Amino acid sequence: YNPTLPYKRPIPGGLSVGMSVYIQGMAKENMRRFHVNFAVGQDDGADVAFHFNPRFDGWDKVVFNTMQSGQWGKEEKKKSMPFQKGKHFELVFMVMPEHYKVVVNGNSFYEYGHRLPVQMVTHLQVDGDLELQSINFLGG
Amino acid sequence: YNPTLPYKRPIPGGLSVGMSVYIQGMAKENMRRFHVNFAVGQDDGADVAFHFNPRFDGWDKVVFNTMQSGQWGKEEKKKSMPFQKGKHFELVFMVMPEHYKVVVNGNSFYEYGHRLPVQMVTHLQVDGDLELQSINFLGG
Amino acid sequence: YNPTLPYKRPIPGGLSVGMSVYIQGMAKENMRRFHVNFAVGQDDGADVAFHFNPRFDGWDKVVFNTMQSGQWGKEEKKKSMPFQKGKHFELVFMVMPEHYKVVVNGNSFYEYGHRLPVQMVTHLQVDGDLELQSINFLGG
Amino acid sequence: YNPTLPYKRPIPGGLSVGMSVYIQGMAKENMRRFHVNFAVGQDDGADVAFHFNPRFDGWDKVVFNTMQSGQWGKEEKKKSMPFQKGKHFELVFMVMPEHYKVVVNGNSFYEYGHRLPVQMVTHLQVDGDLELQSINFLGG
Ligand SMILES: OC[C@H]1O[C@@H](O[C@H]2[C@H](O)[C@@H](O)[C@@H](O)O[C@@H]2CO)[C@H](O)[C@@H](O)[C@H]1O
Ligand SMILES: OC[C@H]1O[C@@H](O[C@H]2[C@H](O)[C@@H](O)[C@@H](O)O[C@@H]2CO)[C@H](O)[C@@H](O)[C@H]1O
Ligand SMILES: OC[C@H]1O[C@@H](O[C@H]2[C@H](O)[C@@H](O)[C@@H](O)O[C@@H]2CO)[C@H](O)[C@@H](O)[C@H]1O
Ligand SMILES: OC[C@H]1O[C@@H](O[C@H]2[C@H](O)[C@@H](O)[C@@H](O)O[C@@H]2CO)[C@H](O)[C@@H](O)[C@H]1O
Ligand code: NA
Repeated sequence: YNPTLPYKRPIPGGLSVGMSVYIQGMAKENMRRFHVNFAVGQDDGADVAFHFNPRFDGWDKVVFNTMQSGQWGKEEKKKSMPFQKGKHFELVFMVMPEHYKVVVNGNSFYEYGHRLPVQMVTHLQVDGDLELQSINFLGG
Repeated sequence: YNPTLPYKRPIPGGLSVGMSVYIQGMAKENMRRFHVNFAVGQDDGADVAFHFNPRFDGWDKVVFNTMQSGQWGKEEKKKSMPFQKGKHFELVFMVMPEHYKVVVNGNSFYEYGHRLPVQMVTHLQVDGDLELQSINFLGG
Repeated sequence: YNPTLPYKRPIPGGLSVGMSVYIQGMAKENMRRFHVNFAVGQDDGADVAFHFNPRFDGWDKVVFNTMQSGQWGKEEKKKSMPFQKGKHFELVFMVMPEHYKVVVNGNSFYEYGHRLPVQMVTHLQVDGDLELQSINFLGG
Repeated sequence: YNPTLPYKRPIPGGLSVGMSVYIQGMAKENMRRFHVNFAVGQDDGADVAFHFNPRFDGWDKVVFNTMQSGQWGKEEKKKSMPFQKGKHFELVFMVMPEHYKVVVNGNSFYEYGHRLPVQMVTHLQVDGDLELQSINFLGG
């Protein structure tokens, strides 16, 4: 009865500053990558205020970006991998006035400055090499 | 049917922290400069909480300033030009507690610390060497 | 009909984050010092969340402090004097989540981190070598 | 009639950004340590968004941590002791968007970045080598 992928669901009330999203799943044993998108609308090539994108590669890293008017911006990356193949994780996004704060398994991970206004984000999209267990929205 | 210049319109409800303004237009092919003012009232020499002022010069740059009791303060500038002559742009201002954040074509550009209280800004004024397409206020 | 000194008046609704105070007066020609206190209650030795205290001395400076349970804390100071003897000034305090931001004559001056919760401040007290013209509270 | 220890009480309305907690007690003469927990629920091994934990040791210090899904995260510490054995103290926590700000006896002490969303904290727990006099919640 776990959510199938791709997961795409509205954020109840829309995204607003002060909200958090909290995200339990498992990285697949053979994971290459997955993403979570804070999306502007329901369409499938919707703009994305915040794309959070762990990648196992040469350098295991997380990539962060925004898609606006259909175009990816300047990638930010952190060359650190807080997920592990085959392991359960807890992934939390907190929406602060200046940034999304990302916390993985209780460990602060990254702060991504807003590039598109928070109150454009209406949907959460999740897909890739993971199994999704729960998604809960808080404070909205 | 595009807006004529100078454009001067009230911000619905007044400016408040958490609001954004999003601004589509085109830099003219022969642009020297333009500005967007976050203005205190409707009069034509009203104070300006935030003047955003791209200038092609020797050094292509953006100038940022505040006019208070009729006098320009200390200019801030960034010696980088995110607009291009003859090209369409997307210009976003996000009103955070400490600053206006400016994002141009999806690329974070500048943070201008507040010098006059946000809740004095009642009007948006736009003028100069641009063609204006849309202005949308969000979160207010 | 200008306000007499010491000036002590309630802040309508109490102080809250997002509020500003804006303060027109004149430094006296023979000014040594003055202060503005964000006070906890109406009594005369009330605690003070934020004491803003320009001083002409050897080093012309502004002193910033908090009085809690009747005791002054660690002074902060900036060795710069934005007022001038005999001159009119505009003094603005903006209450942000992390600090009071002080702006004098349109020029950002200082950010004083909160030491006592903002929602303890109920009164504004002003006294010293100045003539007071106007005090206006915004956003509360 | 002072509160007995361990003290565990709900935060009226739940914790929210903008709230403060203010905490008068006395360090015991023979204090080794005490803590204040911002807890997620009433159970006794509840998760803890913020554990504030002064310790007299070799190095007198304060330890700060989060317990999530039953596990302590990466300790932060400050090798400074703002309490003193046998002395009364005033301990204030201010909940800002990015961090808890800790102020002890009027002196700013530490800012602890949020690791679990504020709006998960429902209870305050206090225990250890102290005598507790008052706990007051503000702005909620
Ligand atoms: O930036 C987020 C997107 O990256 C896209 O891939 C990039 C790649 O990371 C970069 O190195 C370069 O090769 O350009 C590619 C296309 O922009 C992914 O295709 C996309 O899914 C996002 O992860
Ligand atoms: O600071 C914003 C205003 O600048 C004014 O021009 C300045 C100029 O930039 C500066 O170098 C100096 O020469 O003083 C001028 C007058 O203050 C513009 O006239 C005004 O429109 C704003 O852009
Ligand atoms: O810190 C704000 C208060 O300062 C007091 O004076 C201080 C003085 O600045 C310091 O150098 C030292 O001498 O201790 C004095 C007493 O704490 C003023 O008396 C008071 O009005 C505030 O300005
Ligand atoms: O981090 C907060 C908790 O610390 C626990 O003790 C730690 C200790 O500080 C550390 O040095 C190491 O030895 O691991 C211990 C167990 O995680 C306390 O037991 C606990 O009460 C908290 O203070
Ligand atoms: Na902030």
